[PDB]
Amino acid sequence: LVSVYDSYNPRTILLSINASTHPTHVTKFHTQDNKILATASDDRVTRLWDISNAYEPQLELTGATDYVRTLSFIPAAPHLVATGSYDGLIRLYDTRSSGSTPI
Amino acid sequence: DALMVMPFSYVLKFLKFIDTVMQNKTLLHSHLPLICKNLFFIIKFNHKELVSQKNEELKLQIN
Amino acid sequence: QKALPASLVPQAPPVLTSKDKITKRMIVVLAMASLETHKIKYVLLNCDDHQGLLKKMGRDISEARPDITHQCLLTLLDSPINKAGKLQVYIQTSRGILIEVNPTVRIPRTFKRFSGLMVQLLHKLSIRSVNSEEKLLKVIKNPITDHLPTKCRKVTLSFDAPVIRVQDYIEKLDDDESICVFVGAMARGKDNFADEYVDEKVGLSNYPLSASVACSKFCHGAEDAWNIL
Amino acid sequence: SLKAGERLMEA
Amino acid sequence: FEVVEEFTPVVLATPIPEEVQQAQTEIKLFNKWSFEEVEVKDASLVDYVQVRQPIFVAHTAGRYANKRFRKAQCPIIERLTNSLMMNGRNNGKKLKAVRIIKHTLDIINVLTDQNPIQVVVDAITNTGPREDTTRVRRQAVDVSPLRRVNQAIALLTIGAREAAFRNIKTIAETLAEELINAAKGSSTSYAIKKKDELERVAKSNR
Amino acid sequence: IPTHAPKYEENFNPDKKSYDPDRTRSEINKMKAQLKKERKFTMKEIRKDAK
Amino acid sequence: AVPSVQTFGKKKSATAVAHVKAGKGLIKVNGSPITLVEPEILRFKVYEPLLLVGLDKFSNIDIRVRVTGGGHVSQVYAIRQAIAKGLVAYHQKYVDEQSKNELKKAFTSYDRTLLIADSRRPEPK
Amino acid sequence: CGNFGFIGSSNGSITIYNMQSGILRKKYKLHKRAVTGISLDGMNRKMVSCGLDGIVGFYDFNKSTLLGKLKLDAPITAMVYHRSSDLFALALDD
Amino acid sequence: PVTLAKVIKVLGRTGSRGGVTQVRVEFLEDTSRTIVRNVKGPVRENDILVLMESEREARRLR
RNA sequence: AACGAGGAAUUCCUAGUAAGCGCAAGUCAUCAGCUUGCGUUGAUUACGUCCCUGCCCUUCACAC
Repeated sequence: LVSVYDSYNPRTILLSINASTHPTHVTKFHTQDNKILATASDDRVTRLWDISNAYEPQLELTGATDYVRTLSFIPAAPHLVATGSYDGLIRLYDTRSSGSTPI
Repeated sequence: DALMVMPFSYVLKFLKFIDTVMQNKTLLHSHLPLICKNLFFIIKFNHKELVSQKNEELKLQIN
Repeated sequence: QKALPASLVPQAPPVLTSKDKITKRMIVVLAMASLETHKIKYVLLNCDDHQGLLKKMGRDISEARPDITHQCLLTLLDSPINKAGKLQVYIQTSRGILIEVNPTVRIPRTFKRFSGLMVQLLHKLSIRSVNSEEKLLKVIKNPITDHLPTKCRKVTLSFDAPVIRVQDYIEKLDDDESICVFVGAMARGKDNFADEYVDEKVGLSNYPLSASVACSKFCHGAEDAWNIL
Repeated sequence: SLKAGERLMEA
Repeated sequence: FEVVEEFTPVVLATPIPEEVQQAQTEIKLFNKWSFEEVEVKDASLVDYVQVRQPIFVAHTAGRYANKRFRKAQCPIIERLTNSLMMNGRNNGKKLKAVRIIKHTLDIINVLTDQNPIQVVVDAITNTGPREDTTRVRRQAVDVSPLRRVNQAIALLTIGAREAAFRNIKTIAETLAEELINAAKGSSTSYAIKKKDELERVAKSNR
Repeated sequence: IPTHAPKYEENFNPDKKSYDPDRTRSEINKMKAQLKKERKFTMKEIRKDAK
Repeated sequence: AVPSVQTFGKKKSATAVAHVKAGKGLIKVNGSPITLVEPEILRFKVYEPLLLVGLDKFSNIDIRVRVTGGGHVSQVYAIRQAIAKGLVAYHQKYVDEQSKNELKKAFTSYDRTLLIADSRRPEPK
Repeated sequence: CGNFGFIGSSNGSITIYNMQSGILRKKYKLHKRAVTGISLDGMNRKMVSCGLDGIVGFYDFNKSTLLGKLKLDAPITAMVYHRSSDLFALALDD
Repeated sequence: PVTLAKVIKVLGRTGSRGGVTQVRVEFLEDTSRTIVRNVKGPVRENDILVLMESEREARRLR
């Protein structure tokens, strides 16, 4: 479960997302765009969520054959997203395109 | 209040009825004041829609 | 190479009640159920056991059959769709009483015991478990539309209506939307009991169908459509 | 029953 | 070209926060949301969704039950607040409703960068049923714009209240979710589903 | 789904009061109710006689 | 004698007395600054007059408000009415009438209750 | 109305005072040379000005906005405004 | 597509059912055209109704 | 054992009204198993229609 709270207000929970049944090790807001939130899980799929629509991911990036514990947003390239798995491969994805397959 | 409820499509029907009454001079002079009051009220109430219509047949009926 | 769910331990599917209105469901409303009580001790009126008493009431003993409602409940609740937690039943008594039947309930199989249960329910307005943890049968407030899921298709079983393939009908239906079937448990009568709520009426076969067969026939349509098995 | 105007339309 | 109306800096002996001075510049809801860029998209709902008069706080103590159509002049935020207090336990507690609406607007701005008042107006516009039925069986009829506004507010507030009745979610968050979904027009919202069901039933009995 | 059995009393009589697990508790409740009716009836009668 | 005016605001049982005199922009309610008025949620309500006509007009006057009776809400309404009436009356008495007309026009355009009392007299029907 | 007084300076600024209290209210700055004429219509809505730079300014006294600007061939020396007809004449340098 | 029609007359003595008002409306797209409709809520002149269907003609609803 | 906001029916209600909250007094009848005052907070919906259901009324110009 991915929980988004208001910083400096631990009592309030704004949004709660069930990203997957497996552990979710990485949760990072997109630096360029605030509304979209990135989540990577031991399911080996790094879902791209939206704060507004919390029922389904905007995009589901896949292709990693091992645990994905790292996620990066390239500055000046809001469409590009980088993930690094224990496969030893760093995979780059483009959200502007269909996605789900690394460039 | 009865004539105001009438749709415009029935107003064209009403005008045709008045046109047909005209040929019968006996009926026209029997109920001349009643025909005038209803006819003028119908024209006044929905004058805007009547003028908009481009039906050449309707122009001849009113003549 | 989709990964497995983290835990594969079998988990009981949720018990679906009126409070939850989003979940997809098949609801069966056994309209015109003849459920009435009367003191002799109070007993659920029957067409065979109590004929003279109904004559004093003046009510026709043809429409005095609560056994049909019992039979439909047994087949509805024991169908696999109920075991999968995708079915909830309501009952609209002829008098105007609405009963909500919890999917978890286990009604007695012998009819004699069932009658003792309804006189308990119509007077006490609720039935509790032997272990006293949930309310199994609860009389609720009319109209039925409030308790139904917010997005829902309503249909009625009409002999005169066109015959359809129940499996085909549910498949073409939306996913977020649920299906209510108003089944007439009455022995004989005009199929207008639910005409106010419903939007269309459909037939299930060219031959007449009993209430128990029809509701069970609608269930096996849904199970194949949803692959309940 | 029918009211005035509604009767006239029928006529 | 310049026109100058002040020749001396204004400093008052009683200190006033700078935010209150920026409020001197313009009237904004809770001193945070401007009414200037708010517009009612649907032409019919105009003249019955009132947003032209900017107000700092929803509480107005206006007399809107005297005449038949005075409710149309009431600011739409105040009507939402009034509809928020119901169910007996909350009857008469308007300050709590104002607090809830303030928190709701903050949540809406957080999740979506759009102006929250615009979101509220869009939800009300989208969720107003355009055609209904009357009992004769049923027969279809049109719906007046005032009834559309009333039923829109009722549907939104009732859905938000029922969503968080016995749930971890609080009234503010569920109301914000309802307003956002209604503004989008998605079927997730309770009010949108109710409106679509009403209009479908009316179409059937047309 | 879990399966539970309904809890009901056979030959239920609503006018007859609910069965109580404890006999003393029912018995004292029996006497408390009996006291109340008699006190209210006697109080009504003495007032009418006095009037 | 220092020029000064006195006005009243009323709302249900709440009564506010505003004394407006020549000064340096010192606004107090019940001996405390206006910024401390409570409840905070309705504080901007008592700011309605000041923000409508601008703080520059208050820079040359001191306003002292004393409030008694009623509850929180009615007291807020009494305060705002008293302040608006006091500013208008002071502008009548010791400043041009043109500015007075502008003040009345602004307050009436926004909310007439700032100037005229709002009392819900019963009306048998 | 007798409530306002307009003063035109040789440096091009128009100041507006109130006659009852003698308190400066508004200040317009459009001309860069001397303002040789100022006028306001009967309705107290549209104000007109002229100066040695040769431009004629049209203002909205109510809203304090510049309605328009007209430039003439030669410097303007004087103005007379007719309130009933809303015509004004300008004595030009040529 | 849904049309918009402005109410020009609230007809009276129409014998309509309680809570229903029979009104005459003028299409915004075409000012000449007029149509008679049944309305459910409170209605007055100059307010706009969204007609989903523009061909059906109102009939008294008893 | 009992219970988790209360079924069918039935009743009342239009603005400082419905509803919530407290504080006083006990004023020759009534009331303390309570009654009456007082203030505080304060809405939703209609304000149209005779379609249904009841009660009721009718059969000095000009213009009609």
